[PDB]
Amino acid sequence: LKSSDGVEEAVALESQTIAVPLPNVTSKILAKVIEYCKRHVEADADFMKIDQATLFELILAANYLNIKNLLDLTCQTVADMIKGKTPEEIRTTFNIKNDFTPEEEEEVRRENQWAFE
Amino acid sequence: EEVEEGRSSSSAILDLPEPLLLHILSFLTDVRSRHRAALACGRMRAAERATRSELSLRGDPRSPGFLFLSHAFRFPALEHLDLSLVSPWGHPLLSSVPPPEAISEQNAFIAARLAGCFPAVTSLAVYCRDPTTLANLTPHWQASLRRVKLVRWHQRPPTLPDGADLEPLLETCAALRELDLSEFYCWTEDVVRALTTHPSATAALTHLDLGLAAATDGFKSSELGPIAASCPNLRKLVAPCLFNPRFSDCVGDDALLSLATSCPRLTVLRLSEPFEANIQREEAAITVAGLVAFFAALPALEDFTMDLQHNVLEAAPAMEALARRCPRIKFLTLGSFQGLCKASWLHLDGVAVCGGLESLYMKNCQDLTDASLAAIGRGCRRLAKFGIHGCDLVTSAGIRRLAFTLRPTLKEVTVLHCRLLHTAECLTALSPIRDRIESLEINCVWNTTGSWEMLRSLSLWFSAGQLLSPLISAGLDSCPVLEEISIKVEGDCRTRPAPRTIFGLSDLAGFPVLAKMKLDLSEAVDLSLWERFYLHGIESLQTLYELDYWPPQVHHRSLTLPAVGLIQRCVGLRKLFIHGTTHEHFMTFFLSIPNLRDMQLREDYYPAPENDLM
Repeated sequence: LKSSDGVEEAVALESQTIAVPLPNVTSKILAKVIEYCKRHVEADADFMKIDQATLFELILAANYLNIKNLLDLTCQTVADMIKGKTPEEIRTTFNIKNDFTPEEEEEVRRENQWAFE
Repeated sequence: EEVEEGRSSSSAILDLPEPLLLHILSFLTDVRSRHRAALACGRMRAAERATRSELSLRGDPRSPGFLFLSHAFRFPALEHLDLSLVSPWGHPLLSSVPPPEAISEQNAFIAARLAGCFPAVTSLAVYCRDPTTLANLTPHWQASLRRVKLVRWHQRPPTLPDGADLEPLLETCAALRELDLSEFYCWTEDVVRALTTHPSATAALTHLDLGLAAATDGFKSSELGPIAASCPNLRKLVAPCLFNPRFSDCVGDDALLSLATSCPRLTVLRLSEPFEANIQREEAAITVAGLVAFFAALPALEDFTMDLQHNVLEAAPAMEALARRCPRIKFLTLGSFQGLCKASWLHLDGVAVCGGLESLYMKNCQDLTDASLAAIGRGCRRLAKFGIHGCDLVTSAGIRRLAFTLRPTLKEVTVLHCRLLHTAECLTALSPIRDRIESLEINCVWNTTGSWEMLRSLSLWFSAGQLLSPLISAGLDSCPVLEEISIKVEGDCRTRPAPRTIFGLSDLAGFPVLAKMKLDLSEAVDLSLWERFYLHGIESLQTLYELDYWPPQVHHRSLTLPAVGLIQRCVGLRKLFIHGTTHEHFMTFFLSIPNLRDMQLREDYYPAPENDLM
């Protein structure tokens, strides 16, 4: 399999786009994708101890390459990062600007009041 | 040579294609986190609303505050809607019965608005005082409504005809497959009339729960027989039955075989005997040869509960039949089965032969021994959960050897009212899994005379007047990941605690992450003195976040003034549920507790007091 730069094995049926170039996934990310597919055999939280930037590139790769299992774990991780955080801490972690007016923000609060926690 | 990056304008999470953001949000199940996410920015608000899969409605949907919410308040993917907790708790929701032309178009309006916020509902829970609630609430969802759960702790309206409570569902909801009446008080005749006179609806049903608020004496043979016969497609049945053979209409061998034969597709079957008072060793009309035939008719069975007061004798051959004829059996709960595993030296027998078991719970087995536990440990290598209740011949050495032998696999243990198993000795017995056990359920019995590394959940049973304090000395002194505790008090007030002694709730203060408590005093019986006793020191549980409190039981169950005062000092509480009532205005809790959000008086016991008029 080709990188964006320039790397081949039999585990490759795990990606459903594959089922030989891959121009949208970089060499660093492809090495990690292959690593995940090898481990998923017949005889994980650790693999997911990476920086935020690499995580988002891996989500992008898992989507593009159509690896259902990889997209799930990788997206579940992001959800776990959101959990237990105030709106300001969510913003900080993910570098989000607050685009709400105070009135919109009050509308969101008033709506949230209609569900039990 | 890398240089460190500065302040960036781009956000990786927001630069993802929007579908991938929805996908992320779909994994976030903490509701407070979901609400917080929606407050982060406009894009996450859209993602949260587009992906919320379940919601329990908070507040009064009859109020203008709900009806005049923006159309942005919309959950297009939401499958499960729970309306059973709407305020005021347990009142008629969209009933036609007057508490005339106004009520009709006001009902139509609320329903339409609910369908507007929740277009895609396939599962509904609703507090259901009379059938017109269902008539007004299902036209918007009748095409897609697959699971319905009804809640009623109040008296059945006495003028209704038999089966009228279920009619609106069975006439209108062609997609209905699952009917949950576990918390729905009605007569057993209601269920029989509705379910034997609607074959269109009834032939499609796959799941049926018939607990009926745990307020009946059980379905009879003449009731269970017709119900089963009308539901050929049942895959899950949960029901209380009359098993007492002093009554000629009890469930025995014939009624059991007839259930299996009418419902051959069952995978989950949970039958239990409603417990009064005093049956100890009196025999059931269920025999071993009867169960052999029974299990042979249920080849798809995976999950089997038969929880009896009345005894089934010499049951080992029936257990061997279960293992052979139901090769997928995994989850097994038995009450008052005798001879479950004899444990001869040369072979495995009875329940020890059920090699596929993942969970095993045994109540009132009088001849279950340490030898039996040795065989079960050798035979049942996949056991993740193990329980024993009232098994008076099992010792700490039986438990210890089981715990050691099943070390790779055993995560959840129950030991309740076993005569030879007091608390300290039982905690020591669990040493081989001290660092692995996730959940523990025990009764507390004291002797006057390694952290629990993975213990997330603890359930404790006590007699009235008994102290919690010695639990720390008994072996549960260090529990770093213990987040939920359930305390239940049994017995009567025939022992007064010495003056200035308290139950010892403040002795849980040394558990660093204990966030959730269930304190159930409903079966515990001056009532204020007893509440003082049990609640004193609750304020010192620094991380206490959610509290379920059941006051002692006179048809109203009222919190006394010191009970209110002690709960009002729990400054960390986010959630407060009182299963009973209070003379105090609900706002005094919100004012005392700075971040209290969810508070409700849930009178979820039969019969619930009627408080209907303004």
